[PDB]
Amino acid sequence: MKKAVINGEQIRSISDLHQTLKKELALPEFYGENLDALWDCLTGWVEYPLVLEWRQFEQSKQLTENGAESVLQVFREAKAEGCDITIILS
Amino acid sequence: AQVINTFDGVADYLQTYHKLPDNYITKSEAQALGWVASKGNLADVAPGKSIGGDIFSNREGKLPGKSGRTWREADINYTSGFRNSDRILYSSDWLIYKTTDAYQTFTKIR
Repeated sequence: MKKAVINGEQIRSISDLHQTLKKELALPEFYGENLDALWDCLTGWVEYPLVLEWRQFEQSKQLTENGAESVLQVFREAKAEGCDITIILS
Repeated sequence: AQVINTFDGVADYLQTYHKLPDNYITKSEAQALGWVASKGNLADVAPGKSIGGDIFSNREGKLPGKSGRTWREADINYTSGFRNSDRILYSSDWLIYKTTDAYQTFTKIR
């Protein structure tokens, strides 16, 4: 079982968010750091089952513009697709 | 048939026959035969096969959009082990692109 934690208050840019994901999901060394690479990693790389715990979501939204929301949507679509992903929003 | 998994071979094949070469299987089919992505066992459970054929959602909107246009992607230069950063993107009206940097940038090749 893989567990990924995001401390929302520590996210100061969309770049922080993809770099926090790279580490926590053990993404490829040349992880593309975009939504397209994120989808491709969730459905063709990452280990499952997966629990993503996203703390301080609102705070992480303040300095990513639409980013935070966009990245969460990808996780949600990966879970619609059939991936065993558990999303915890706090 | 012999494996066709190079940009030019796949692009030519896509435009000439309007389908992917026989050595491509979607993520679901690969999973139905035993593929576990983090194990990187695709060549074990599906010898000579590559992941390709799934809908590509153009999440960042870098490829050109159009009423009626959907996209698909396929893995390029893959043989075995964990997946790489090379993909070929082909649309419903047969426009062909590629990426060699995990979807960061794209090049029109057809």
